[PDB]
Amino acid sequence: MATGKIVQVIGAVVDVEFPQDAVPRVYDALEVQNGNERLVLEVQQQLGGGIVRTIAMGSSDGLRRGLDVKDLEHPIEVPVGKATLGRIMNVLGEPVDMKGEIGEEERWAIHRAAPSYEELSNSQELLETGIKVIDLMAPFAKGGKVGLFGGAGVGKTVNMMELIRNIAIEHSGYSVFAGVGERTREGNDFYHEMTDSNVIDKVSLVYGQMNEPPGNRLRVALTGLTMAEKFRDEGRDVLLFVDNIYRYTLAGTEVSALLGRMPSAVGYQPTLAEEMGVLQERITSTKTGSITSVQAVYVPADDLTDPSPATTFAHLDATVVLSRQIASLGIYPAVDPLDSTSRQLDPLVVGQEHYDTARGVQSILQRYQELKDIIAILGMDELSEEDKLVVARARKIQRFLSQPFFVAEVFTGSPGKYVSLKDTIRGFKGIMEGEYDHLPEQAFYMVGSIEEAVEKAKKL
Amino acid sequence: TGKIVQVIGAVVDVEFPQDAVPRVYDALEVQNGNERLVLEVQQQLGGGIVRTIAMGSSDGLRRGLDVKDLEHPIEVPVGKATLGRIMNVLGEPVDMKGEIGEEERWAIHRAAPSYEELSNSQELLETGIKVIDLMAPFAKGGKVGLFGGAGVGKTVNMMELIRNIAIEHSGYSVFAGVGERTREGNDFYHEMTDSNVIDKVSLVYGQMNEPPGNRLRVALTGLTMAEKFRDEGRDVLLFVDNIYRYTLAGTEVSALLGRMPSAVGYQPTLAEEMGVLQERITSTKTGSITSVQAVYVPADDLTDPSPATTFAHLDATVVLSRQIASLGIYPAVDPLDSTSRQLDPLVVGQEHYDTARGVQSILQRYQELKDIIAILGMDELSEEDKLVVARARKIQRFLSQPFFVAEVFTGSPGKYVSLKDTIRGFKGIMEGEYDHLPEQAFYMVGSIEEAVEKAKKL
Amino acid sequence: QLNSTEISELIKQRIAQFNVVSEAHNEGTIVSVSDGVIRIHGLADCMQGEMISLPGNRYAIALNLERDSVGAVVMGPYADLAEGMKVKCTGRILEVPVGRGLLGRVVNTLGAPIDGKGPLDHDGFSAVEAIAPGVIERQSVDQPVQTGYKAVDSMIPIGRGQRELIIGDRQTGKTALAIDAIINQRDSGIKCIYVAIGQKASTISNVVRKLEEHGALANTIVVVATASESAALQYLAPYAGCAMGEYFRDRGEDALIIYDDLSKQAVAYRQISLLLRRPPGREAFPGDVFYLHSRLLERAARVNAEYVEAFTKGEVKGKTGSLTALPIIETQAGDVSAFVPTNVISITDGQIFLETNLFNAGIRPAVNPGISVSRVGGAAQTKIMKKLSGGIRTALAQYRELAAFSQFASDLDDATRKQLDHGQKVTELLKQKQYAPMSVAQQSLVLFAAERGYLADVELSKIGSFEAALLAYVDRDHAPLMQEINQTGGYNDEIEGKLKGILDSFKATQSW
Amino acid sequence: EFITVARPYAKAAFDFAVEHQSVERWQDMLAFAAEVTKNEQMAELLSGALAPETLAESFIAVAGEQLDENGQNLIRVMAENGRLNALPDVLEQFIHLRAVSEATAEVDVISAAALSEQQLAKISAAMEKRLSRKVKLNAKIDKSVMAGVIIRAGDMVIDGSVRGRLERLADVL
Ligand SMILES: Nc1ncnc2c1ncn2[C@@H]1O[C@H](COP(=O)(O)OP(=O)(O)OP(=O)(O)O)[C@@H](O)[C@H]1O
Ligand SMILES: Nc1ncnc2c1ncn2[C@@H]1O[C@H](COP(=O)(O)OP(=O)(O)O)[C@@H](O)[C@H]1O
Ligand SMILES: Nc1ncnc2c1ncn2[C@@H]1O[C@H](COP(=O)(O)OP(=O)(O)O)[C@@H](O)[C@H]1O
Ligand SMILES: [Mg+2]
Ligand SMILES: [Mg+2]
Ligand SMILES: [Mg+2]
Repeated sequence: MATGKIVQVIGAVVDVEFPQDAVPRVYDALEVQNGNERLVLEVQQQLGGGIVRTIAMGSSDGLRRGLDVKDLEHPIEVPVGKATLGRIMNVLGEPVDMKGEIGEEERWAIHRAAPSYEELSNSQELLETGIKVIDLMAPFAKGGKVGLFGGAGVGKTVNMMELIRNIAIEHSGYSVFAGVGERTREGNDFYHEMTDSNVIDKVSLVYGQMNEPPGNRLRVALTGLTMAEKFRDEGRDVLLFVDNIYRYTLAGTEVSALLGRMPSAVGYQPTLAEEMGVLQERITSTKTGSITSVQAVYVPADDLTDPSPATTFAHLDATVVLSRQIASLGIYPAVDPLDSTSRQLDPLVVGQEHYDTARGVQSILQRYQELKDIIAILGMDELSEEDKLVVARARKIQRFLSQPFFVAEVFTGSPGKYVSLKDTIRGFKGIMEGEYDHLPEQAFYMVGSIEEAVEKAKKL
Repeated sequence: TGKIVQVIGAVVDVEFPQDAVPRVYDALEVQNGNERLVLEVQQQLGGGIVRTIAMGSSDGLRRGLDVKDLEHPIEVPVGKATLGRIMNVLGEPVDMKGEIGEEERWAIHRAAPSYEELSNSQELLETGIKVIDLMAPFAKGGKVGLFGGAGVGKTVNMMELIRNIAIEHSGYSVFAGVGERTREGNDFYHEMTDSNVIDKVSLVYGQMNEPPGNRLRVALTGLTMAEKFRDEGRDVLLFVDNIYRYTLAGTEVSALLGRMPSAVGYQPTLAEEMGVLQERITSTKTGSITSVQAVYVPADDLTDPSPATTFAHLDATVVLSRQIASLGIYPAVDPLDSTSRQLDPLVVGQEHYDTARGVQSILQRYQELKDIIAILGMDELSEEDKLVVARARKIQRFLSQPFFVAEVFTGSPGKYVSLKDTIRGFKGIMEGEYDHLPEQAFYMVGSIEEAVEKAKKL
Repeated sequence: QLNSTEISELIKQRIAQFNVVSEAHNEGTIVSVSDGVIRIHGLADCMQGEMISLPGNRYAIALNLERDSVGAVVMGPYADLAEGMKVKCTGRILEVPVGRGLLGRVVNTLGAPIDGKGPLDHDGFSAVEAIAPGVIERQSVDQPVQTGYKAVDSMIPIGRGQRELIIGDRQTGKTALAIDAIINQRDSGIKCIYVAIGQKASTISNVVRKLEEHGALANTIVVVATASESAALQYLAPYAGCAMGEYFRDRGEDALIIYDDLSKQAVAYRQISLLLRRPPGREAFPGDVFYLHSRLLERAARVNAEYVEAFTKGEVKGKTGSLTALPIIETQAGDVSAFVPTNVISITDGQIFLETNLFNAGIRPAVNPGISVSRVGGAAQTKIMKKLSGGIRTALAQYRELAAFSQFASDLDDATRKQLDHGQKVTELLKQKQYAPMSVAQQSLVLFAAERGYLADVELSKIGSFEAALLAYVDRDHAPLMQEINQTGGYNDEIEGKLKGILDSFKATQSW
Repeated sequence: EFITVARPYAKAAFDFAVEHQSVERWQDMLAFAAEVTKNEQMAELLSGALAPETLAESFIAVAGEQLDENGQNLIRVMAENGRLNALPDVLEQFIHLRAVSEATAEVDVISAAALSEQQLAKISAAMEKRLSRKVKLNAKIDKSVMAGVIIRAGDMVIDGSVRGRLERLADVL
């Protein structure tokens, strides 16, 4: 039976009054028939006697005052497990791919407590991604978090598509993709790319699109986290992709403004860092399993300082910064090797070989940055006989960091490549140590592995 | 038949029987002692209360006074009888002459003319001002606006435009003084009366001494007379003394009307209060209104919400800047921000357009070099950037002009420069045919021949 | 302690009988009137978004459903209203005329004809507020929509189904670019819609006159919400326009919608929110102003042929539909951080940045290529343009990297001076006069001339006359090749050889 | 303080009581309600967040002195609006509206010593002319004033005391 009644509707915010025995608890889910169509409300606050303020998880239009409301006695809980692989779902765990009922065996509440510091295990198994620059310059372990920073159009979304494909095809690992505030065009591109590449049956997709109320865009990250945690508890090593943290923080700002809370530093909700900590602290490698994470984070207006990216940094273990200048010169992935960083790039974890190669590359490029302006003002024929060699090797290193992706084949028609870490170190060390001073620069552009550079030079 | 129940500053609350509550914008009346105070209702609150703005000094009002409901909006004299006479916001005569012999009275709240009735005109209007009708020519029947901070020239420029357009124009004219100095209103009234043009100008004055309601509604009182003259089939000039005060008076009253503040303390209805006025000051198929509006910009901030929302309502926008006036270059028009809807190759011909764009390109290129000149000095410029800079400074000088209404300031006699005579001078300066003259040869002259002639004396 | 519409006689009614009979949940009475917002007492069965019918023929939108009050906004002149007037709740939501017969008309946000040419010939009514097609009903955008501007069509492609923001300060050509994008469709098979928010009427009359001079008006719908119209009719106008574009989208045709200054719909909605006492956010904007624009712009979609078959109930088979959006935003002092630009830059698939320094320096259209982005990229280009723009991107990128030395250029080595004076020439090449749209053949020809070094010896002052002479020359001697490229966009060794020959023979025999 | 939120309720209660010629019963009913509001336990319940239609019923339960239709309905409305604490002021403004309707006034007369009962007769006769209303008097004694009398009628006062004369002389100098 239904035991509550709506008493206000103001935009997305609905007030419901219950008899003072049956007041729902916070985060409980209610249900009401908005016309011929069901609508569920998530309780945000218990205020006053009997009344409860909620955020509608759907279209608020068409609600009358006095509609009967039935309170589900559990939070929003979603299907989990193997049944969800290859499906698309909204924040409520309903299928939006038209392939019909999910076939769940179990449902979990999306609100749960983070693992205790007692239950964590530190591990240093480095993920191998298959991307030269990310493997060399920004290694990250299982259970870590990686942030892809940059403006718009630099390549965060296709870098995440490529990571998904590599992990799913080369390592057969399960993945979850939480499209917080997704653009429906990009969600359809992503779906068709994953089904074409034949990885879809190892990825479960959750979409809270932009055209939806704030609560959907806010709780989609928790739905994706809950599916990832169900896989973890099975003892697997899942990898959780969050398509934009910045839109998670904007959805939080919207929700906080609607509830009428007093705003904070730049219009951000007062609870910004606590929402971010509730999210980011469930992503960890427990003793039973692991959740790794890759997270795109838009930096608005390049400033790196407004509260959203400023508060995400406290949680990341590695950061890859993408620049549009590098992208415009055409060298995708467009990763900047001098600003990207990792907490795991030290000899005790990556070994002296990898650490030395990475610092060598950084040193060569940092010196080429010095030489660029002498080349500009005095011309190159004035450089030393050692400096001209540094210039040639820096330019070759700079070419060799680019790579053709398997998912970029739709953009350029060139076939993609997967490059192991062993070949990455071997190639960059060979370049730095003069073993390839006889090849032209363009033999390294979009090449893949180092043997393919010698195979390409013959064609030039 | 109603009682006052509150008095907060300029807004008064009145309580009426439930069946007699006045309509919005109807005018009430109160006997403020030995006075008669007119209130214009703004809101119908619940329960027979109504909230009003006082068209006069609010001091001395008790609670519980009895107010009388006039059942019509504010209504002003209008038409030919109101010509050459000074009037209140309430349409009462303020000069000491007798009653206005008006035949007809119009309510000051009106709907804008339909989209169907509008008209468009390409017919250029010529003024004696070099910079205005080079960079920002404007057309008969269109809107012009002068943007500037405090004390940069937007009243002197408007008096020059009055002199150059309004005496040499046959139809009637209307001048609305909205929240500016009474000294200037008296000066203008006596200039007109002493040159015997006063019988073609109608004056409405709601100056800065008056309480907020007068400054709030005086602009509508003036538009109503301009609209009457328009609908009679004539073509009219409408000069508004400072339209910013019309929104400032709304900001002063907004919070008392119980409305939440917006971006910089401005009323939440700023853009609507501004559009509902400026949408009825337009020319139509039955007659045309040509209007010049001075637009104060507070704290020299051209991005303040009020100038920012005003920009969109004008055809030609002339932007005056303090950093140019401080150089003594008058009129202090900023030619990299003045613009006009009329500046097209199709409207002003290819030569005028091409000269205007050449001037803009040189002056912008000069702006780009001002930092390197500031740090490293001028000797570090390439041999041709020095030429760009010298021509830019010559052009800066040459845009200056003496005005007939500024003789009181500089003594130098005014100059009237025809358009044909100025695009030639600027083509000359740009093409290089006047490099020999010093910069100061161009400062405060009329045509270019006066510059070549002034160089002879240094 | 302040009252909430507890007033003497309403209380006395309850004293007489507290549990008043359920006399009519269908109707209520106005208790307040101010600034275009009325508070209604009663209407127990009002629904959020519902149209309420007032005396006369006027309506209001119920936006606040509270404990004993409905806050509704009047969609028209409100000053006539008065307390105590009776009012009824229609079961309806706002709908607008829709159909093919609107092309060439001017209508207000309610679809009423306002040009005075007589009654509309609509094909039925469509709800203003509608949900966008889901994820599974889209199709990837891979068809070009041509603006005719060398700066845009080469480096910031727009594809059928995209949403490209035009953003910049006042008076920089935001409207000129958008209306040249409409004129160019005069014979492209794309229907156009131009919705003007908060503009003064004598500007709309002028752009309609320009659309009428060129052949464009007979192909476009104009939706007008002038500055004097109430806030509700300005805030709802973009949805009225999108509902008319969806008529074509949903039936296997292509449309293009240009929302003029959505930064003025946000201000109308801010006024409506602040008058309804809703919690102000940053810059006093309401909380859900992101959700205002998001559900507007997510309607511009490309839908697959199966959705079109299902929608038209089998009448149209095998055709995709498309609706393209070009919202316009105005940024005060280049501040893209402000609350409204920072949302719409995040919703859209691209951004065209118009800068006033380029506009003054003579570069028109004043596009800034180093900061504009189009996420669809080369997929929305004919392959000839995709091939030829790759060199323009890098020609300008290296120039942006070298720009700092332009003020010390005498000191530079000749190896870089060639890059710098090539970047200056390609930047001079993208300038273009207004109302002069270029067919893809002409754009590709000029960009080929630039890329393959043929401008290496033309002095910077003459680039424009070179381009004009080249296009005139090609229009008489090689009309068949242009007629082929315009029709197919292909690019082969043959096309490249023919273009090489055109450029060689022109630069040999002609002059500029 | 509820001076302002009490006005509508007092006005409605009085306009209703007049239609039914029960003004006296309504005044006693309000006087009882405003008393039950002051009890130690009920003032506790009125502050805690109970649902209106529960608080109202628990309040109704404590009064059989209210005519079940029209007094209880007033209680239910005031409870729905969350204003039961305003009753002590609804009572005052009801008494005021009554005194206005019946053209009655109540004058305090303050003096250094009690009056001779002929002075009182002339004072009442005079005030019933200063005011249209039939006037009661409440004589009061205060030895700060030392001669003459103070007449206070509403917010008007006539400062006939010699104490006033002294303080008003001191400030001429
Ligand atoms: N490609 C071009 N070449 C030359 N002039 C141009 C070009 N595009 C626009 N202009 C000129 O720039 C002026 C301003 O253009 P436009 O009105 O389109 O900008 P806007 O951003 O819409 O300004 P507003 O903010 O007032 O609407 C117009 O007079 C137009 O003639
Ligand atoms: N590796 C790549 N190869 C080819 N094109 C790419 C590559 N990376 C990005 N792009 C281009 O960049 C555009 C947008 O990239 P995307 O990752 O969506 O940017 P964002 O990070 O802003 O989401 C795509 O249209 C694609 O054409
Ligand atoms: N054409 C001019 N020639 C000389 N001085 C001028 C000229 N225009 C303005 N000024 C100076 O600028 C001052 C500012 O006056 P005004 O134009 O009235 O400012 P505002 O626009 O605020 O009224 C004038 O009193 C005069 O000193
Ligand atoms: Mg992205
Ligand atoms: Mg002035
Ligand atoms: Mg525009």
